[PDB]
This record gives sequence, C-alpha cells and structure tokens, in this order.
Amino acid sequence: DENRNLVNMQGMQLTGYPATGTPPTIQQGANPAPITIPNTLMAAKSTTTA
Amino acid sequence: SMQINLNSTDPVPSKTPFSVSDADSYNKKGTVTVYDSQGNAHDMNVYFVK
Repeated sequence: DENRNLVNMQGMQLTGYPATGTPPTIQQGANPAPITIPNTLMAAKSTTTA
Repeated sequence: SMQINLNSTDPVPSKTPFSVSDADSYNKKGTVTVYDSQGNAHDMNVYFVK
C-alpha cells in the first residue's frame, strides 16, 4: 500500500498480532491489529560476551 | 460458556507478582465479548495462571 500495510487486491487490510519489544517478540495477549512492514531502522546491540 | 484445553507440562511462571501488561506473569489469555443492557459491547479477558 502507500502506508505499507498488507492488503488484498480489493483494498481490505490483513489483521494480525503486532510486534513490540527490544528485541521484538510476538504478543498473543493483544488485540488483532493490521500488520505493517516498517520503514524504520534496526537498533544496535552492545557487546556482552566475547 | 467457555471451553479450554490447558497443557499439563506448562511451568509455573518466573515473574511472580501478577500484572496485566508484562506477558511473563500469566500462562494463558482468553477473550469473551458480552453485551450490556443498552447493547454496548464489553470485552472480558480471562487470565489463567498455574
């Protein structure tokens, strides 16, 4: 789409489970929301084990 | 009325004080929709914790 959702060929959005967190995980304990591929940036992770 | 199949091998959760937002306190979340006397829809979340 313009807003970069997922949508079938008639203009209806495909709902699903959103993703929050650092690192993001799935939250089945949430409301069903429209999925959106984001234009954002990945975030860096500081080193812990070498 | 609500039927549910719960897993017997599922562990007792680690984060012991119960809350709503953090998704490692409960084991299972389910949702029923009811209707009040004027017809407004309300959403009851049941949370099952071992």
